[PDB]
Amino acid sequence: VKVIDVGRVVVKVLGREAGRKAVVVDIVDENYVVITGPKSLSGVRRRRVNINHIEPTDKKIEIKKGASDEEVLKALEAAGLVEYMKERVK
Amino acid sequence: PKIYRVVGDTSTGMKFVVEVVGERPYDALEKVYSVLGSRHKLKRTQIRIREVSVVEPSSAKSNEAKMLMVLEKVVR
Amino acid sequence: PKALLYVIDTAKRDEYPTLKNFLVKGGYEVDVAVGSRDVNVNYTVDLMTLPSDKLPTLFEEYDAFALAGGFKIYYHVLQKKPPLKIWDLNIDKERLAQLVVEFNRRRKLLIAPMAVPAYVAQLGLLSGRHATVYPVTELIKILRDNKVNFVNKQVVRSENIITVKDITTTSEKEFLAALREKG
Amino acid sequence: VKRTHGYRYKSRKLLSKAPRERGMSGLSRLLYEYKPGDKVVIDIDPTFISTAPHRRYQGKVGVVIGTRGRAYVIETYIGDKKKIIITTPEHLRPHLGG
Amino acid sequence: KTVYPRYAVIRLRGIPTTPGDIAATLDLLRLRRKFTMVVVVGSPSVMGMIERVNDWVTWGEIDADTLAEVLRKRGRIVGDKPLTLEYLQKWGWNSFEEVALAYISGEIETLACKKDFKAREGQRPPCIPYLKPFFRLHPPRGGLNSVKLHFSVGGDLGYRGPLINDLIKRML
Amino acid sequence: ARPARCYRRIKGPPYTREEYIHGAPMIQIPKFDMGTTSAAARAAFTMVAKLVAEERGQIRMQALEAARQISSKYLTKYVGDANYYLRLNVVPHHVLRENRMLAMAGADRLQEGMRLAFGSPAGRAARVEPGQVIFYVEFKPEHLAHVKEALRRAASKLPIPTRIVVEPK
RNA sequence: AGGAUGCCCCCUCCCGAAGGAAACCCCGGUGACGGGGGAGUACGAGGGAGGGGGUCCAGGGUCUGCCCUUACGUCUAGAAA
RNA sequence: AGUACUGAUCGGGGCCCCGGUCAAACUCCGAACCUGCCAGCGCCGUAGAAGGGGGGAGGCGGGGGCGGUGGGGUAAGCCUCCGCUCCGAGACGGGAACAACCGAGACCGGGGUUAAGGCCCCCAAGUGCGGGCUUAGUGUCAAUCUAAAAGGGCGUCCCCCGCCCAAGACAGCCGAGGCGGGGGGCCCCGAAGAUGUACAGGGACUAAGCCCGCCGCCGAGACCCCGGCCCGCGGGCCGUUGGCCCG
Ligand SMILES: [Mg+2]
Ligand SMILES: [Mg+2]
Ligand SMILES: [Mg+2]
Ligand SMILES: [Mg+2]
Ligand SMILES: [Mg+2]
Ligand SMILES: [Mg+2]
Ligand SMILES: [Mg+2]
Ligand SMILES: [Mg+2]
Ligand SMILES: [Mg+2]
Ligand SMILES: [Mg+2]
Ligand SMILES: [Mg+2]
Ligand SMILES: [Mg+2]
Ligand SMILES: [Mg+2]
Ligand SMILES: [Mg+2]
Ligand SMILES: [Mg+2]
Ligand SMILES: [Mg+2]
Ligand SMILES: [Mg+2]
Repeated sequence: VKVIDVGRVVVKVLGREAGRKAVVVDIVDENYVVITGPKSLSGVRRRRVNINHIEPTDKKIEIKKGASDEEVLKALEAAGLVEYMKERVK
Repeated sequence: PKIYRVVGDTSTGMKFVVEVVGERPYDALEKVYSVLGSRHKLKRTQIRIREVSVVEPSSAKSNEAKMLMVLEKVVR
Repeated sequence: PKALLYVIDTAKRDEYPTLKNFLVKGGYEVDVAVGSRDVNVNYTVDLMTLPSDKLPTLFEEYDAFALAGGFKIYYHVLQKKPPLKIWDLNIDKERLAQLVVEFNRRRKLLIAPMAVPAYVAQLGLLSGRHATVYPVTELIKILRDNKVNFVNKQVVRSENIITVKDITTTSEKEFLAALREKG
Repeated sequence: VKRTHGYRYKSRKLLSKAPRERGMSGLSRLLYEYKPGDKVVIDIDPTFISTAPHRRYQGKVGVVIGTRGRAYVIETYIGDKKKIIITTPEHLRPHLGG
Repeated sequence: KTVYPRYAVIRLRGIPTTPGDIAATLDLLRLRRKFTMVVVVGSPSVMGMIERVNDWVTWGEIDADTLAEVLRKRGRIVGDKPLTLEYLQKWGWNSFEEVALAYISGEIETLACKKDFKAREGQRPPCIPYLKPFFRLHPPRGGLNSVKLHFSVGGDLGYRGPLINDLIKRML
Repeated sequence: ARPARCYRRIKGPPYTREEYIHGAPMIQIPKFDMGTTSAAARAAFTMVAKLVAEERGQIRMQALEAARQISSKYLTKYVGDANYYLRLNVVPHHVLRENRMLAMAGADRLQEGMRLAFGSPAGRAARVEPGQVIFYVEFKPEHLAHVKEALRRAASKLPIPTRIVVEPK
């Protein structure tokens, strides 16, 4: 089963930003979540996304619900995932 | 994410006040159109939205909306 | 510089993404505003719920004001019934007029595409000036009735007001030449 | 059963009058003087039915060709065929429309 | 005096099985083939005709730049020959854009000269002499939504407004 | 009598001018207003229930009579004739016809089949429209359950779907 | 009795109607995808020029694969009947 | 529409008044709409409008769709009228097949783009996108075409109203929601046939079903383009019972 949780690093599999990495920062409902690249980092804008269009990775950072990009970027440093985000899958 | 209180009525004489969780009023209205269209066979022209307003989670009536607000994870 | 891009309507499919692209290539940083529940694009400024005391903060913070006025503005200027109900102008008209006039007063940059120039003309902000408009019979007449000199160029700049015929038929070079012009 | 064709064969509605028009009609239609070239409208008066033209000519516009004693000779058309209607002025009205 | 708006009308549905009263009106509007297009002045007598054929055509306000492109690509003169810039200049029109603007703005009340029009000497005619009074368009690239439903409920028929220019560009 | 489906739909013009109809049948409904009909005593009643037609169609006279009997009997038994007013609101004006071979009904009726097909009178019906009130009841709010039951029984006798509307006077 | 100055392949070159992409960069959308650039480009019915290689080409008999396809004449509103 | 003339018809109140039910052979009112004349627009017309004369007919069995509750009839792929269109006398794409349903009008060859309709396989193009519903293989994108009613079901999803509970409500002290009514969506029962399988194209599908929306693509002889041919009309040249050229 697919599990999407706040802080999880995910990969987008649909849309122009396909193959890019992103961080889940909020939950809208059972079907949509909010992800942020951060944009300056991986090229993913801060938008809602349907769960069907993302796949979870094995990496997770710790943040609060609705975390800002700077808070996300800082948490990406305490985990050392900065170069993990710039890599494009497939 | 916010709870939107949507007040509306239909050409078929039905009235409704529902609470829908969404990012923006546009997303909440899309859920209202598709769900009412599904559950009552109502075309979008037959649905008249009269009022959309944010309601704080403390004062909402729907436990569905409250529970979505505090969700930390989803499963598919 | 920062530009505020008011997305009144999206019925013209490519108007907003094209206008934003040109402004970004023109060096601006674009903040998107929305004043109606029917617009589907992401935005950071909610002109529907923004209090009126916060307006003076808005004029100071932005150097340009662009209006993605699709067919909603077109049928409001003509005072005509649109073929679709979604093309009705469902925004706060008084706030919109207040925004345009105030930005114009502080001599900030105004980008008026398609039928927006006729809306600015009806506000009396282009009397005696050169402007272009979406060249249909009725819109050309409205410009002339408001003492505006119609010019048949794609992009026309009158000293702080840039008017374009149709952003979807405007090349990047033409738009950027007028952005970099002097006014 | 086939349609019968008496001279007045489907004229119940046409020859009926509302209560407010009962009785004699006014005499002003008698006093119009038509010259050749005038345009008239055939408006049948049911109180003088024996001199009225056929129902098919009600509402048609004709041109006055001349006079015959007290009747006016009117040139009109039924579809594409030229017809000559000879009738008295009580069944005529002036056509002001040209 | 009064300058009526200029409309573009495109015939979207075909000839066989068209009702008689609609077929007659389309013929008088010069839309005698499918995907034929005309530009008309929107006088009340003309608008009464468009209402009659509303379920067979689509129409809207045409803009001068779209008309300029239509003339350059699908404009034909007598003999079914292409309309060229040189032919315009011989008659005193400097460009496709100028004549299109003259017609849309109301400076001239007709785009193609009438059958009985007589060209003078030196004087620029108030139309384009011997231009065929109709355009034969290409089918729309990317298709339509539905030729059986009105544009107002998601089809393609009837009044389209300024979106007729988007459709024309796809049909050029 | 034929099955009522044979005369349910409105297929032609109303046929009611009895001065042009030979042998038009007599109406077989004895009363149309039941219970307490005097206007003074009806002022005590403060509720109104209506059996409303949902479709257009023709209701035969015997179905109206069957519906009138079952509802009025129920109200008489359970509510009491002094505590309600019931009115059959429509009158069977329309005359029904049938094309059958018969004796003692005219010489043309002796020709078989569709020759001389215009039928002889066969009954009466009421032509009703959607939303039209078929039965009308005035009652006291304490008897609401009984009045709804009486109208449910009336509806089971009628050839078209109906619905019960309860409103105050 | 027809062509063999042919036909076929390859390569190169020129022109080219209607029409017309892609990689990739940028803007939008949850998204299927849209738009600006790349680009009216690569290409495109066909029309021209040359070079290398081969041997028959056209036409015919018959069979196979794929696609299409309801004997004829007749009266009839209606024929595979 | 009205119930005022002519008639029909149910109640209340004192032959009158009030409320109600009706009318092909009733009408105070009264549309949409059709139609006459004039002016204009639009189109056709001097390459010949109107009008007139002459020769030859065929044909004088029609039919389909949709609309007039047309009128009749239990109904009919029924009988009999009125109007637009189509078949007859019309190719071609779609509809599983199928004169007349949808699309559309075919000189011949080639290129391109669309229409109806479709895009899991058969079969060209999506195992396309978001939301919701159904558990019955229900169902599987209009009609011809193979179906279904009154009625029953909180089966399940949803909307509204009334009342109780201010934690002393409902169910048998406990502690939080509870009881009733009206309606809507899908599905279940109602639902029974004769050569051969959940028939309505087959495989099969839990979506490849249904509802509210959306994106792209495929797809005719239609539309666009190129080449070839023929035709109507007009013009020209040639000693012509005819030939050739041009627009
Ligand atoms: Mg006769
Ligand atoms: Mg006499
Ligand atoms: Mg058709
Ligand atoms: Mg009938
Ligand atoms: Mg030889
Ligand atoms: Mg035979
Ligand atoms: Mg036979
Ligand atoms: Mg045969
Ligand atoms: Mg009535
Ligand atoms: Mg008539
Ligand atoms: Mg006959
Ligand atoms: Mg017929
Ligand atoms: Mg025959
Ligand atoms: Mg077929
Ligand atoms: Mg395939
Ligand atoms: Mg039935
Ligand atoms: Mg089944």
